[PDB]
Amino acid sequence: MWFEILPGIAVMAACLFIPGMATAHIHKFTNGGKEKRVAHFSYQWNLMERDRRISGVNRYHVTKGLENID
Amino acid sequence: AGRIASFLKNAWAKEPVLVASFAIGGLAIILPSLSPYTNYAIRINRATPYNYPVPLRDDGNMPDVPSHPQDPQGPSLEWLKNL
Amino acid sequence: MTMYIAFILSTIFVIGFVGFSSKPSPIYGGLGLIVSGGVGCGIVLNFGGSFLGLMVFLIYLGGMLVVFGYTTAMATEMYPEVWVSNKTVFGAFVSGLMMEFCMVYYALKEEEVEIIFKFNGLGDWVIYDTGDSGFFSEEAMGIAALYSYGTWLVIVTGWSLLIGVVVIMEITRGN
Amino acid sequence: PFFDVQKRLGLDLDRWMTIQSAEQPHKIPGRCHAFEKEWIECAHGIGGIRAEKECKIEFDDFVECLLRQKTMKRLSAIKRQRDKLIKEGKYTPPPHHLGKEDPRP
Amino acid sequence: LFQAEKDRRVLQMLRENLEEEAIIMKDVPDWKVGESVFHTTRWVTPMMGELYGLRTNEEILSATYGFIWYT
Amino acid sequence: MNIMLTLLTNVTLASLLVLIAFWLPQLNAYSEKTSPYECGFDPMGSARLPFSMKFFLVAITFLLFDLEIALLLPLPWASQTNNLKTMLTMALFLLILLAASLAYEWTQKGLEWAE
Amino acid sequence: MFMINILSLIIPILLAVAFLTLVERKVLGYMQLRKGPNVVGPYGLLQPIADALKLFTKEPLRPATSSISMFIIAPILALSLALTMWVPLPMPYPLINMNLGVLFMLAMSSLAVYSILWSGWASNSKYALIGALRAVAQTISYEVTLAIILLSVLLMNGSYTLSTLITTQEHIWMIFTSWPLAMMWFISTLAETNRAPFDLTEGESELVSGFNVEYAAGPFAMFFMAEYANIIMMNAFTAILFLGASHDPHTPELYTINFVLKTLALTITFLWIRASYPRFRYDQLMHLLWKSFLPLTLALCMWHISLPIMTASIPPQS
Amino acid sequence: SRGEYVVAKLDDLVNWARRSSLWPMTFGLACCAVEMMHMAAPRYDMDRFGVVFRASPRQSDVMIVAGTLTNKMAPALRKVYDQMPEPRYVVSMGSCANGGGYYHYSYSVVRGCDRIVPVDIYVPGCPPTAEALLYGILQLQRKIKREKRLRIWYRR
Amino acid sequence: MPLVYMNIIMAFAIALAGLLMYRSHLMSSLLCLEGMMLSLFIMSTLIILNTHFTLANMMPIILLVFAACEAALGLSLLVMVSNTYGTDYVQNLNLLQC
Ligand SMILES: CCCCCCCCCCCCCCCCC[C@@H](O)O[C@H](CO[C@H](O)CCCCCCCCCCCCCCC)COP(=O)(O)OCC[N+](C)(C)C
Ligand SMILES: CCCCCCCCCCCCCCCCC[C@@H](O)O[C@H](CO[C@H](O)CCCCCCCCCCCCCCC)COP(=O)(O)OCC[N+](C)(C)C
Ligand SMILES: CCCCCCCCCCCCCCCCC[C@@H](O)O[C@H](CO[C@H](O)CCCCCCCCCCCCCCC)COP(=O)(O)OCC[N+](C)(C)C
Ligand SMILES: CCCCCCCC/C=C\CCCCCCCC(=O)O[C@H](COC(=O)CCCCCCC/C=C/CCCCCCCC)COP(=O)(O)OCCN
Ligand SMILES: CCCCCCCC/C=C\CCCCCCCC(=O)O[C@H](COC(=O)CCCCCCC/C=C/CCCCCCCC)COP(=O)(O)OCCN
Ligand SMILES: CCCCCCCCCCC1=C(C)C(=O)C(OC)=C(OC)C1=O
Ligand code: SF4
Repeated sequence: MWFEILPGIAVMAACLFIPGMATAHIHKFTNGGKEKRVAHFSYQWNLMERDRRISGVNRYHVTKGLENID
Repeated sequence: AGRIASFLKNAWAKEPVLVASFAIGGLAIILPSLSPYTNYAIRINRATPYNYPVPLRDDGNMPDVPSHPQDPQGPSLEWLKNL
Repeated sequence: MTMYIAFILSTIFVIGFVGFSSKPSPIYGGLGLIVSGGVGCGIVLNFGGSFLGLMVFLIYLGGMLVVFGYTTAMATEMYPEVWVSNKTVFGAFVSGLMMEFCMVYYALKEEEVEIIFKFNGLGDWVIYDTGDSGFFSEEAMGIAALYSYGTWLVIVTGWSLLIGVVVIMEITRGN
Repeated sequence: PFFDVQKRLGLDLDRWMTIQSAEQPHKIPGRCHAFEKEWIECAHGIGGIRAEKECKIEFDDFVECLLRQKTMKRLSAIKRQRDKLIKEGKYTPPPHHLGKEDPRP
Repeated sequence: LFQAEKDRRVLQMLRENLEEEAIIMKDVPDWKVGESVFHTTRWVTPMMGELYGLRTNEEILSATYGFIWYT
Repeated sequence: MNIMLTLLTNVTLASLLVLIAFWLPQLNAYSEKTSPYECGFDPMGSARLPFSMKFFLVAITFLLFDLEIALLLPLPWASQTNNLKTMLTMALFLLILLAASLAYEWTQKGLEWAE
Repeated sequence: MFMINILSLIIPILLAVAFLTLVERKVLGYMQLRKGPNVVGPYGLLQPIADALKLFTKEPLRPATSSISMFIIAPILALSLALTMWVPLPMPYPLINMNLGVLFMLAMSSLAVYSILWSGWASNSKYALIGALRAVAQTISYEVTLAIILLSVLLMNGSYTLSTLITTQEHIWMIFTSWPLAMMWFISTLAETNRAPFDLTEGESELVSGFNVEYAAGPFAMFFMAEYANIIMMNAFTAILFLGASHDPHTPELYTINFVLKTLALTITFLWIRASYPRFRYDQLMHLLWKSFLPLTLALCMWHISLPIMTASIPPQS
Repeated sequence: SRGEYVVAKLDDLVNWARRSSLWPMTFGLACCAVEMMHMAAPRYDMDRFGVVFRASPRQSDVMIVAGTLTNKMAPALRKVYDQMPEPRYVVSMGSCANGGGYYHYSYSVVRGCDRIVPVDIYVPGCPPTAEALLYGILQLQRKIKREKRLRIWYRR
Repeated sequence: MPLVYMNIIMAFAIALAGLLMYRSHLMSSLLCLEGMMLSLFIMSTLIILNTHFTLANMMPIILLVFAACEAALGLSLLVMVSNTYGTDYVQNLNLLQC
């Protein structure tokens, strides 16, 4: 044997590992490495738009801290 | 007394699914009116600040309105923390 | 002007309406109505009606499955008609297509009042509201208010549904 | 014809839904709440015949808020003149209207 | 703070549109610059076309469909 | 925008698979190969003839029961209202009427298929 | 970069689907005191590749009496919908983050039936027509109960967002609160994916091949791919809905491994059920769904509406 | 030549795919089919070779004629053979299908299924054992392996 | 008015024309009725969404509900008509004159 069924199962598992993992990595690669922002409501979208406007490079994930208040 | 007992026994022998369904529906109808936490659910719903609390223009005749959030006046969610 | 996605969707909506209104075999009419339902769902999604569009799509999908079964039961023929197998059906389809073409041309090329009023087009994006607030969706709140504001509506709707079940049972009895 | 059972009993069977400026959930306002409020308060108690004439300004403003025909006409005229002036090369749009602006929060 | 910033941003956009309209429409004989379409003199919340009329299509797209299309 | 791209990609992949399946292999189509299948023999009648539905009444009832789903889906949002008593009463009343409809059709032999 | 993500979602699903067929053949074999494919490659690992290559190099045929447009359209719709229905699944992050993912999934499920219906009708054969009508009956049987079960379960979640299901089951699995509905839900999935004991649309022992009797080579392979993809997808949805994996924001691979293992367990349970039981009669399925599942589902919906109000346990995010 | 090498490799690939996945039609006539049922039984497990029965002729690759072919049945056999898409193969199993066998001199029996359809493999026996049938299918696999369709096309 | 409003109103007009001009099958006319209801749903939804009339968001759903009733009603009648004639052709419904 019954463990001879295991190899094929393993292959399937490996395939099923690819999507979610990939998504996570891609979500980190295009969002500064910090977990792509979720905007289910218009308040979160407004926060994202303000972040993009004040980033200075048209990228919401470029975060400005207290070093920007001179 | 005995007639209902025999009817319930026959139903449990023949249609257990219907007996369970009717029991669950009856409990769902009855129990909420006897619970003390329904008031707590209503108060929890009322305590969620969806919109901005617009301040009132002071006229010197509101002893029960705070001038600052940390002032003792106004509603308190101290009950909610322990709940 | 901005990609006129909503205009393309509404044009496909009208095309599907022409498709099922020229009345081919009810299989293809049901297909056209399914297409129109999906595209109208897309339109409403683009205007911010996620729940309403998804619900109308679901409801019409179920209704069209029932309609397909009923067509195979009691609305079939030896050679079911398509839009090109009949002079009448093809003529109606073409007439609807060119009527939509003419209406669109008289709309976006000049300002003319067809039936109700006139306008210039300019794409839907102009007439929006730019409202910036909220931790909820106004559509969801307005729909959920049915159980707190619309008690009367719930009562009449439930009564009509129960009466409709009784009514179909009464009608199909026969004898 | 219209037996006003609601008014006789004070029930509010469907009057909560008749107008846009009437107690929406979470105090969410309509897009044209102020205009409708102004028109309704203008026309209250004077009858339809008098309200049609003496409250025409409020209703015109309310309809303009609803459908925005005049605003679209003005915007179209401005854009048409801009395009005409740009085709002959007499006008140039400012940098903040071309995508090179300095954004503010 | 967001409210104050929103008022300042809206007013700045409207003033920029006003100045551009004043420059553009100088030749039309019977045109008043900044003339309202409402009889009332109270403040009216700007419509999307008024704010983004004289701007690029990308800004218009982000303003209109930016939130809905974000997933 | 992303969902449109995803839908286009999926439909394109399926259509490309169909195109490959129809243009790559060698085709030898003759009248006997493409005839309808009835396990050894020519069908007596047409497949476009009427096909009786013995569950037609249940099919109609499905239409009415499908809209109770529309009425009941906003319940998670309705549970957040302040007047929970009215909302609970209305939801329970709607479900009770649905159950009564089911019971009425059940007791009138409406769920039995036509013979 | 989003297209890369779409491809990294869809291609592994197809690869997973291809291997799923191999696993079922082996699992069925070992449950039947045999081995299953163990010759084509080591342990039959090359068997799905050989099957795909054989199917896509064989001649497809257009029936003379068939309606060509719908005949071609139906498999494309089936496979495209099967691929589309994976995009809102949080693993732990979704490719498409929707406010209403459950309702979208319901609507796409409802649209998926029309591939079966239109293939059966456009084949212009009697067995295909019987299979299509059986599909109509199956949908009428399961749809309302499935939707009400979903609503009752999600009353504890607070919204229709799939990712919120991770937060809802942070400390305990939802099954421990809704194990009755779960059982019914499981059965509904078996009826939704046309799987044994509810494999009536195909019905090999009764209708030869049912709706897809006239399909050969590539379109038939596409129908098979869509069906197996739907099986895996529905088991993944069940695992997300009822067996909540703990999510670490800095280590999402742990969630991915947990979720994949739970999904594989549910799929193997499907294969086990196919190996264990006879087939329902398609009127008995409707009687089961409308006379046993529907009353309990309505009563449990009532109970699950009343329960959070009774105990003051209403979830957030109106 | 590069082209000859390419077509040879492609022939190898397609032949491997076609012989590693052989789907016979669910089709039997007489006692021989019982032995065919014993070839799918656990002891021999034909599915372990990639051989799966499929009911639809459109989804099948191999016709195994397991049993006597009568005159009343010949049109049906020819019909369900014609409805098999190509490439297709026929295996004649047992004496009755091979040449008539015990009923060769009857008024109602076709004297061999090769009068109706072309035959690739003849499996002798009355009935052939399940192992003999398995040998026949493996020989058919080898014969398919010997195919050179693309090389023939390239050399045209 | 946006061009989308004109497209939706034209869809309603087309569905009404399709209903008013009968071919043989009654099912086609029922489908035209359903299309009319769908166009009404879309139009009302667009108006209510644009005006941000919150409480009116439940109005379209109610519409759908009664649409279903109408649909069911029509199908019921169709069954009986077929049972009398073996066909759903409207030319068999001529026992009554004016
Ligand atoms: C005159 C003869 C009387 C008997 C016959 C009448 C025939 C008509 C059927 C019933 C009459 C309808 C009256 C109910 C109108 C609903 C509105 C009112 O009752 O208030 C509601 C009070 O709630 C009550 O519980 C109403 C529920 C009672 C009805 C349920 C069962 C009765 C149905 C019987 C007939 C229906 C068909 C047959 C069913 C078997 C909700 O108000 P509330 O929530 O505070 O505040 C809302 C305002 N907010 C939003 C700003 C906060
Ligand atoms: C997995 C997803 C990714 C897939 C990506 C690839 C997608 C492939 C899509 C389908 C291609 C697969 C088919 C295999 C090769 C194509 C052959 C066919 O399509 O074209 C032939 C071409 O035939 C044409 O009718 C004649 C050629 C003349 C027309 C070409 C127009 C332009 C050429 C002018 C010459 C100048 C060059 C211009 C281009 C630069 C027709 O052959 P035909 O016999 O019918 O059909 C049977 C094919 N067999 C033999 C392989 C079984
Ligand atoms: C990427 C997507 C597009 C392509 C899709 C298909 C992908 C390629 C398919 C994968 C190839 C792997 C198959 C190779 C398996 C051969 C195993 C071995 O058994 O073969 C032996 C020798 O091999 C065969 O002669 C030839 C098979 C190898 C194929 C040649 C490689 C060509 C690859 C080119 C790929 C290009 C795809 C299309 C590009 C556009 C013969 O042994 P056999 O008699 O059986 O077994 C007897 C049974 N016993 C063992 C129990 C006694
Ligand atoms: C107050 C609760 C109300 C709300 C909750 C209900 C929720 C949903 C439940 C109702 C759904 C519809 C029920 C429809 C009932 C139809 C009954 C019927 O006619 O079916 C009989 C079968 O049932 C009967 O025999 C008649 C009724 C039998 C009794 C059913 C339960 C009655 C009440 C008992 C439960 C009481 C409450 C529980 C108390 C617990 C004990 C302390 C015929 O069966 P067939 O399928 O046709 O037979 C074919 C094979 N021979
Ligand atoms: C204090 C308040 C608490 C609330 C109440 C909670 C208590 C609830 C008590 C009842 C729970 C019952 C839940 C089950 C619901 C349906 C059960 C049922 O009765 O259905 C059967 C039939 O159900 C079945 O047999 C199913 C058939 C399909 C079998 C397919 C495979 C079986 C699945 C095996 C494993 C199941 C794993 C499910 C969970 C997986 C995890 C998600 C009725 O059919 P018949 O016996 O023929 O009789 C009808 C006429 N009287
Ligand atoms: C899948 C499990 C093995 C099934 C093998 C299918 C064989 C098909 C032959 C048809 C047939 C069947 C079904 C059969 O049952 C039978 O016994 C009366 C025959 O006579 C010997 C047959 O010829
Ligand atoms: S060859 Fe012998 S065993 Fe086979 S079918 Fe004929 S008589 Fe029966």
